[PDB]
Amino acid sequence: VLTDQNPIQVVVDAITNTGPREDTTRVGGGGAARRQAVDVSPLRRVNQAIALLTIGAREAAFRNIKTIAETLAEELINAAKGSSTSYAIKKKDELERVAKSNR
Amino acid sequence: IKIRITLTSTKVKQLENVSSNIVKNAEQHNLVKKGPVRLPTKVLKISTRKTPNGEGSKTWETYEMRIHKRYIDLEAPVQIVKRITQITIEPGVDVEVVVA
Amino acid sequence: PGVSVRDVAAQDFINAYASFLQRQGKLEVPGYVDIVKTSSGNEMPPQDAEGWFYKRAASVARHIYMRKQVGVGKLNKLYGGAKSRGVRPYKHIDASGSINRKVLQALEKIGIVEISPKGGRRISENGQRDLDRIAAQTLEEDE
Amino acid sequence: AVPSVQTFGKKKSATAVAHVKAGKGLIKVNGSPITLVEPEILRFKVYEPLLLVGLDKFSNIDIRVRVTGGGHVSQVYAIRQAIAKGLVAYHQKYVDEQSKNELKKAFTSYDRTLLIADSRRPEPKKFGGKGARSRFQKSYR
Amino acid sequence: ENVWFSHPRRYGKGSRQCRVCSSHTGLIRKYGLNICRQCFREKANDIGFNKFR
Amino acid sequence: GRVRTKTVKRASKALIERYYPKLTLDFQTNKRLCDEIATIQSKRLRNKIAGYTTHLMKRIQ
Amino acid sequence: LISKKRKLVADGVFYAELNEFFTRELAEEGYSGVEVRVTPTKTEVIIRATRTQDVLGENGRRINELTLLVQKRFKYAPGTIVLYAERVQDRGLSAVAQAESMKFKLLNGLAIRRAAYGVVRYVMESGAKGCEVVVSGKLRAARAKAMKFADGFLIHSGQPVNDFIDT
Amino acid sequence: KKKWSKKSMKDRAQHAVILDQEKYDRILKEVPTYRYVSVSVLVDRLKIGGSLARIALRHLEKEGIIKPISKHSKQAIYTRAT
Amino acid sequence: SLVVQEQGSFQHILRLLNTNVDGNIKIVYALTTIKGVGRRYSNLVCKKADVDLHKRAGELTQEELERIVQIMQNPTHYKIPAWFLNRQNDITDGKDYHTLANNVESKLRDDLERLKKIRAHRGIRHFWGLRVRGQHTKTTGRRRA
RNA sequence: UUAAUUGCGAUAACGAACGAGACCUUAACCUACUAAAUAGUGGUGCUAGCAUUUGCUGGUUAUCCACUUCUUAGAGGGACUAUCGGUUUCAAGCCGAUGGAAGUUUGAGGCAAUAACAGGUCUGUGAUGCCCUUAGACGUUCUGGGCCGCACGCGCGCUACACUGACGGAGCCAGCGAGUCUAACCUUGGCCGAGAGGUCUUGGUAAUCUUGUGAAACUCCGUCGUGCUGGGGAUAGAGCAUUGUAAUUAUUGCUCUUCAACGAGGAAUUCCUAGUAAGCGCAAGUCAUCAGCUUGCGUUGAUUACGUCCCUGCCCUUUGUACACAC
Repeated sequence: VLTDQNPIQVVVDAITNTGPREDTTRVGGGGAARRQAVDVSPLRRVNQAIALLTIGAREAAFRNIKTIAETLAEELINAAKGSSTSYAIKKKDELERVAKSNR
Repeated sequence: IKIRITLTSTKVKQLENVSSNIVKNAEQHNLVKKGPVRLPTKVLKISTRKTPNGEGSKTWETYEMRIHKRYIDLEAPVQIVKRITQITIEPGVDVEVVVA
Repeated sequence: PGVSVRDVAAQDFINAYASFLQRQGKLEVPGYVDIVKTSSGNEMPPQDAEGWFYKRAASVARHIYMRKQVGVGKLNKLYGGAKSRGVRPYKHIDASGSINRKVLQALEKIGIVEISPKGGRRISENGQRDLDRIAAQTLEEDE
Repeated sequence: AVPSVQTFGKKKSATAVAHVKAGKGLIKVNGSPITLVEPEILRFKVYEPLLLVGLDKFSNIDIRVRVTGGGHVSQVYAIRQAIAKGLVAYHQKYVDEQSKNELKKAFTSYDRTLLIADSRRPEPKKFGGKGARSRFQKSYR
Repeated sequence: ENVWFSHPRRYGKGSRQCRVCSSHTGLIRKYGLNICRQCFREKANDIGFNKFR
Repeated sequence: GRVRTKTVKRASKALIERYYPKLTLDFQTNKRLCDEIATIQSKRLRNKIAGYTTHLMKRIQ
Repeated sequence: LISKKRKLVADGVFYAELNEFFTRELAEEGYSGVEVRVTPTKTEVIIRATRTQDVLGENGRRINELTLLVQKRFKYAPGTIVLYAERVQDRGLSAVAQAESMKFKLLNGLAIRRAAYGVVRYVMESGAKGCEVVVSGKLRAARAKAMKFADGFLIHSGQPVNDFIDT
Repeated sequence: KKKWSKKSMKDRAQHAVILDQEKYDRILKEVPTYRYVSVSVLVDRLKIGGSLARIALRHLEKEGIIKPISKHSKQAIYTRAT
Repeated sequence: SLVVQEQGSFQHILRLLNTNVDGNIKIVYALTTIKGVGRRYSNLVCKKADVDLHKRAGELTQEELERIVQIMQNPTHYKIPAWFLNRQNDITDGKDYHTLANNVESKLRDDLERLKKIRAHRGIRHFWGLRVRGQHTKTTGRRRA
């Protein structure tokens, strides 16, 4: 109804646009803490992309008049067009920036 | 006269040959009858703590026992309740003659 | 054709039979319709207020059609549900026996359900024909 | 002696027997038409065997299915498996392999669950927890 | 006298005792065993109760 | 793991010790022949004994 | 009258009560076991022991007394239950007989080492493939320690131990 | 004791409970511009309470403009029918 | 469409039985504010008064609130079940009563004081401040003082 | 190399035993056997409703006939990683693809070695050595309290902290298991009561009757609205019944009313790799009455690994030791 293309196409491009490409890992080894950046497999990219979209709409539907249906729709549409208001897009920015700083 | 041979036991092998002997005595002479009906086994289960005292990790048990019930349906006049009544009883299994 | 009560969806038929029970209220209206809670598990009386008695009668009669014999306890168990016993967990609670009794006797007065052998009730011969005639109507209303 | 076949099907604990005889195209479950499911979402899941290959093979058969056991989805999975095996059984007592073999290939080409039942069954509960793998909350101090 | 055992023990644990040792507390009244659990383990394989699973 | 127990290992070698041609190069044909030759009280045990025997029948070729 | 589930639970209790009574009364007679055969009206309870002459005893008064003893306990009717006396076969392969025999030797005052090794030698010379006896308690001191006398091989796990080993 | 949690909602902007006139002209001229309309949409943008959208969503569906693309359990999806 | 306008008769607040009755909510639930009236009793009062249940508290004609009010102060006269009252078989007289906003709290103090004066177990424990229904207090009921 | 001193093989060792494995039970497969109104199926008669045009939906043990696909079983079969392609002295084996109902020892349990705790129990035992004690007895028994008592601190658990919701209608599907004889159990059905419950009867010693346990979570229509509110039901007041000789510091059940904390929980910590977790209810155990417990059963059914010794621990070998009640 909104953003009149094929919704299946919208779903697939959203997950390909919110899947992190670089990520940090634990390497504390021996000495309090320390991060270190690594890469993300394509399978983990899809898994992380789906998880971020689901948790973002679920949290945004917590104690809110908007139902989970429109919250999921708004989250997927906004992530599809790569806008900053998406929870998943913002989370992808955080992980990539953290990995970039600890490169 | 609707003689029915009811057999209950805990040993399947001993109950099987008793039915086999009863059914083999049935298929001799004429004795048109109904074969062994296989009732579901009644499995008793009493679950109890292994510990006689209260100390110890929670480890329960299950003492089970299976009852196999099969009935044999006969149909003939008195000329076989002089003959079927000769019980082929082994230790364990029991017989209860019921007419009509 | 060969349509019957089994050739219809539940929601449409019960509403249709409720529709063809409110327009002429021949069956009965008990005096305590507006004060019952339908069970000891339900916390609030039904919000249908004006009706809800022919709605239950429609559901009961349709339930009778597909079965042979039932009882008031059987209706209580079917129409019951879980009860919120405070902080204690939920538990199944039977419905109000008087409500199903009044409905069942009311269906006897009109001539839709009568007593059957081996105990219990059973759909009536006049009951079967009118209930089937309802199915022939509700399908063609949408047509 | 009128043409007829019979099958069976299970999902977790349900059973569904399809007495597929020779008829004018009647698909009924518990005396109700196929279009009256209950989840109203898996209606197309039980519509499956109707629509993978086409309705032309369904025009000379009547599938009557009786179901008992399991949840609403389990009943649905019982119905779809029974009618799918009912279709092949009707093709496995009258009609040729080309009708049957590409029928019985295409059904599994989409999903193996149409003919092959789900092998997984509930596992027994072990003492010390609410389930088999699950255990009660243990603590120290 | 009439006061020695006037108390009505027919509806509780005091009205039931084991057939082996007449022990109180835990008993097995299931299937009318009327035997307490701890000696039931000792004589389990006398009544036909085995353990396969 | 599929590591065979010494019980099926030693018996299979003893079977081929005196019965070269009896154990054919296929599993199903000689699986029942092993039962006819050795007293085995378990259907599972004779199934694994024939499996190792057939595999040994293939290796010797 | 009584359902099948309760009836078979009762007869096992009947077996348990009868077995323990015979064990406590005919302990000195080398009692081994009992078979409770039930048949309509009359029932036969075959008793297995080594000293079958003493089991019947003095023309048979004791065995008649034992028949009369279980008569009043089990609330039967005159002539309904008959007690038999069958001699125990392979007496060297009956752990119940050896357990009682060891108890009498220990009670008399015979050396534990001689009795324990004497009985195990008697067991395997009778045609057994293995035996094992454990004596535990206060021996030679106050602190309790267990002694293990064994020869041959004894399986400890699986179905066959229940099928084969008598404990 | 200590909670380690916040306790506040916001500022409840309670609004129409009975449909008035000055917003009756509003709704008839403002919802026909909604590409996507539902219960929650006019709750937020049009600022309508609980038991007025359901009547208003039933209003135009029976009368005019917006059309039932998908009206179902707990979700009444309607478009900008024109 | 079941849409109607408003002319100005809506009142954002009510006052029944000497208590605050807030508007903007349905009448069946806006009457629950009265101390001694719950969801079921308010539903019963509204049902016998024929006040069009789907009506806000503010959008109520004044001729219906008095009819509701009179039912509150005398339920048994208007065919209300005898088993639908909070104070049944009063210890003073025995007639089936129904305490109201100010009567619910006041009558509660009288029965505790009657229990206290007679030196009963419930009365003394009420004065002490502990449980009077037999609950455990070893690990429960801590943050009370 | 294996889950495994489980095997290949090496080799002052050879031959062995226990454990593991093997074995047993259960869950899956059998349209192949034996069958069966205490389980069913189809057909022939009787009979009902809709349309009558050809049918569909039903009811019916003395209306009979035929069958065992589904329902239960007993005797059996099947699964051995089978084949192929890679990896390996090219051995044990491992991996991927090539059947199946089942290819993580098919899954899950039972059984479970030597040695040991100075582990728990004399409150299971008419199994107990010793000490105390045995008649105003520390025995048994009677009456009434007590084990529930709360300034406070912890461990298992149940409700939630509302919209993937709550409430009111409808659809509304399971499995395990139990049930009375000289007692009074499971109770069907009809009647009365808002309900709890009461009443007159019926069936059942049990696949037969309770029971198709018509269970709940679940789904469709509506009420509601982001509101310490229709969320949530602690705390109390009044009344109505059941169990018992007795209920008072309410056994419990039912009705009305009072409507408190709680808005996702801090240091820290528990469980988990598939029908498993989790959500959901049911049966059984204790039981005259009382589940928020336990033991089992089934219903809906995710995400996340196919790895590591980083943390917490285990096995073998080498090494060091001023340890031996042994870091």
